[PDB]
Amino acid sequence: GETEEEKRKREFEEGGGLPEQPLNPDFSKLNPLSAEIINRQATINIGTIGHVAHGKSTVVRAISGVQTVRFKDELERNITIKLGYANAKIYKCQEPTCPEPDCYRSFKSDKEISPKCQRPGCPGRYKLVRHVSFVDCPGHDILMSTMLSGAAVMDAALLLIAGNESCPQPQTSEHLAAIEIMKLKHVIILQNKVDLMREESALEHQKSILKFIRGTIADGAPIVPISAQLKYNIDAVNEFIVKTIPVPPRDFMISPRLIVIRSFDVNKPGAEIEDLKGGVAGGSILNGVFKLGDEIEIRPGIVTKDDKGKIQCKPIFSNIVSLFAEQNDLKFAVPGGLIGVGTKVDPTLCRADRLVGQVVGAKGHLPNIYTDIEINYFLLRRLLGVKTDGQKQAKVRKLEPNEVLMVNIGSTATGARVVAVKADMARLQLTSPACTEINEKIALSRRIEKHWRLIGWATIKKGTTLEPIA
Amino acid sequence: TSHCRFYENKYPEIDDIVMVNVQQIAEMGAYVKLLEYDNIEGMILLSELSRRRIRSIQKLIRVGKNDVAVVLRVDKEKGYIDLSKRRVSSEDIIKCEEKYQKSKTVHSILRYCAEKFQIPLEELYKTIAWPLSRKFGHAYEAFKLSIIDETVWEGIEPPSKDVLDELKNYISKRLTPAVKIRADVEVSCFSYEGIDAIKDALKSAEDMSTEQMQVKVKLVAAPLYVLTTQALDKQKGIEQLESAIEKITEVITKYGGVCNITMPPKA
RNA sequence: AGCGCCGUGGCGCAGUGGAAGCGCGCAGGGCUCAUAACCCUGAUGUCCUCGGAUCGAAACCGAGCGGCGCUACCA
Ligand SMILES: Nc1nc2c(ncn2[C@@H]2O[C@H](COP(=O)(O)OP(=O)(O)CP(=O)(O)O)[C@@H](O)[C@H]2O)c(=O)[nH]1
Ligand SMILES: [Mg+2]
Repeated sequence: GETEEEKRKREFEEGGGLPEQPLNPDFSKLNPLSAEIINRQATINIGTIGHVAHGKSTVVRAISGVQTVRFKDELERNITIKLGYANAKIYKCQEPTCPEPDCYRSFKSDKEISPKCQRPGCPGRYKLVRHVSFVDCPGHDILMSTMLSGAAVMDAALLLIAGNESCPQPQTSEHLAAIEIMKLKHVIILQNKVDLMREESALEHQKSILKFIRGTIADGAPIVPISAQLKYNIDAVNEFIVKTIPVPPRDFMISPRLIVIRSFDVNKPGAEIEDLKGGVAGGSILNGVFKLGDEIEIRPGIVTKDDKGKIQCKPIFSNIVSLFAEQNDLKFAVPGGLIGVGTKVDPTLCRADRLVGQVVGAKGHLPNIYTDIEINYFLLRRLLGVKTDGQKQAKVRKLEPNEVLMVNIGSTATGARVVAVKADMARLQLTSPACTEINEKIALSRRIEKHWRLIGWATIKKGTTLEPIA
Repeated sequence: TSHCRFYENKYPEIDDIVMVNVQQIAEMGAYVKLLEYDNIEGMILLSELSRRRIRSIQKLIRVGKNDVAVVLRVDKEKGYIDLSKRRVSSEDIIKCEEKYQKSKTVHSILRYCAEKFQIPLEELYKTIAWPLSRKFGHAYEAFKLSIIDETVWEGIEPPSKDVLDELKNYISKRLTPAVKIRADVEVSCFSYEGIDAIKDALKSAEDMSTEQMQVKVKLVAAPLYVLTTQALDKQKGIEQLESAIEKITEVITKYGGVCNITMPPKA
C-alpha cells in the first residue's frame, strides 16, 4: 500500500542518491569518469543530425526522457531555432547472467548511482558507466548557423534516416559532411522507421545507406534500427555509444575557456524582484576546469557603433555566481559539455538570441578580437542540400570579391566580406566581431538559392587585432 | 415619492437639450413624460421625429425607454412642452447624454437618502443639491470632491446631520472610483553587473512608496520592468513614477549599463 | 508565469450602477393575384463561478472558470 512516490524515494535511498561534489578535490587525479564527476555531470556531448520532419528530440526523449521545450508557439510544431537538450545516463547491469544487449539502460539525470534492474528476474544493480549530454541540432535548410554551432559543441554523432522515404536525403548528407569538416569521425547511423516498412525494403534501404557512405571520410559507422515511439532498441544505442565512442584526450593541463551558444535570463515573472536571480549563459567548456567563484569575461561582448562608423568592442567581465549542470548545482565544472553559467551579467543580455556563438575566457588569459582575418579554405565539388531532379548536383563556384558569406568560426555566426581570393587563401572583413583562441575550425556557407548553403571548410592562419577597451 | 427636478427652474428653457421617457402615442406623435426636469410631459411631433423618412411609427419611438429631446417653446403658464427629437446635433446628443446621466446619479443617491429618511426629495435637493450645484456647477463634481475633501458640507444647512452621515457612507461605498497608473521601463543594458543594480533600483523605488500610495515594480521580463501605482488623486502617481525613473537613471548611468523608457506613467 | 481584453437569445454589437438588450438570425402574421422589398409580434437568457455593500447589480469590487491579445520560455 506504499505510494509510487515513496517507492521512488526508497529506490533513491537504496541507490545511494546523488552525493554532493567535494568542494576542492585534487584535480590532477580526476578522470572524466570518476564518481565525483560522472554521477552529477555529462562528459560526452552527443548530437542528432537528420532531415526535417524525421524526429530527433523524440529519439533522445525515448533514450533519456527529458523533453526539449519546443517553444515559441509557431515553433511548437515546425522547427526550433535554438538547440534542444536532454540528460541521459548509461547504466550497465553488473550481473553477467542477463544477456549483454539488454544490460544497458539509459535513464534520466534525476536517477541515483545504483538503480535496481527492471528486467523481470534480475536482483542485480546497475553501474553508471558515463553520463552523456544530448545537443540536438536543427535539421532544416534555413537554420544553418545553429547546426554548425551545435557541431562545434558536440563530440559524438547520431545520423537519422527515414525508411519509407527516399534513400538519398540531402539534408542528412549536408549534416554528415559538416561533421566531417571539424575533425569529428564517430557517427552512428540510426534508421527511424522500422515498423511501417517491409523485410525486403529493409535490405534495400540497408544497401542504399551502405552505398551512400563509401567515399566519405567516415567508413566504419554502425547502423541500428531504432523507433522513437515504440521505445525499443534503446539499450543497443547505449551499447554502441559505450563501445565505439571513446573520450577524446581532454585534461586540466589546458587553459580554461568557454563557448556560449544560448542565453537565459532568469527573471521569474509575478514574484517580487527583491528575490531575483542572475543571468545564465549556456556554454560549452572545450578546455579547462571551472569552479564556483571566478572572474570571467566575454571577449566580443558589447558591440557598439560610434558616430564615425567604427565598431567598438567592450568585453563583458562577470563574476560567476553558479555553474548549473546535470540537475544539481556543482562545485567544479567538468570541461567537454554544456554548463549553464549563471553570473551577474545583466538579465537583458541573456534574454534574446544575443549570447549565440560567443567565446568567453576566465581572468588570467587574453583572447584576441580580430576584424580582418586571413583564412585558408578548401571547397567541395558539389553543393549539399539541393534536390536537382536528375541533373548534376549544383557545382561549386569560385569565390568573388565583396560578397557576403556566412563564416561560422566555431559557434560565431558572422557575415563576412571578401577582400582577396587566392587559390587556397583568402581575407575576410567582419562587421560582426569575431575572436581567435587557438585554431577554431571554421565552416563556410554562401547564398545562391536564397537560404545559406555550405561550401567547404576554413582555418584561421592570420588576422588583424583590435585591443579591447578597458 | 419621486419629484424635485434636477436643475434650477421647474420648466424647460430656451433651446435646451434633455431626455425623455416615452409612454403613449396618439396621432401627431407622443406627449410623454420627462425625467430631466420635474416629471412633466411634452409633444414629440412626427414631422420632427427622425432623420430618415418616417416609414414606421412603432419602431423609432420605443415606448418606455430613454430618448433624446429638445424643447422649442416652453409653456410657462400651465406645464406644457413642445419638444423635438430630429434637430439635435450628433455631437450634441452625446454631450447631453452625459449631462443627463450626470443629473441621474445625484437623484439616485438622494432617493435612497429620502426613502431611508422619509423626508420628501424637495427638501433634500433644496438643502443639499442646489448649494452644491451653485458652488461647483454640478452636484456630481461636488460629490466627487466630497469623497476627497470634507469641506464641501461647510456653508450648507442639512435638515439633520444623520442625513450627512448616511450620505457620506453611501457615497464612499457607491461613488468609490484609486486609478492604476502604469509604466514600463526597458533595460537595454549590456554591462558588467545588472541584477545587483536592479535590486538596488527596486529597493530605492519601493522605499519611496507612501502610506496611501504603494509602488511595486513587478517583473514580467528582463528588460521590461513594470511600474504599477494606485494614484488616489490621479496626479501624484505621475510625480512618484517620474522620481522612480530619475532614480533608475541615477542607478544605470554609473554601473556601466543603459536603460530606456517604453511607456511613461499613464492613467 | 505574469500584464491588458472578454463572457448571447443562434450570431456581432451595447448599456450596464433600477432587473432583461439592440440589429441580424428563426417562427408566425400583415402588404401583393404572387414572390422578394417593406410592416408587426413572438420564443429563446443560470449576459462565466463563489461572495459582498445596497430597498438595487448581467452592471461596482474581490478569490476564481474559460479563451484571446502582449512580454514572452524566462537554467
Ligand atoms: N511513424 C513514426 N513517426 C515518427 C517517428 N519518429 C518521429 N516521428 C514523428 O515526427 C514528427 C516530428 O517530431 P519532431 O521530433 O518534433 O521533429 P524534429 O526532428 O524536431 C524537426 P527537425 O528535424 O528539423 O529538427 C512527430 O510527429 C513524430 O511522431 C517514427 O519513428 N515513426
Ligand atoms: Mg529542436
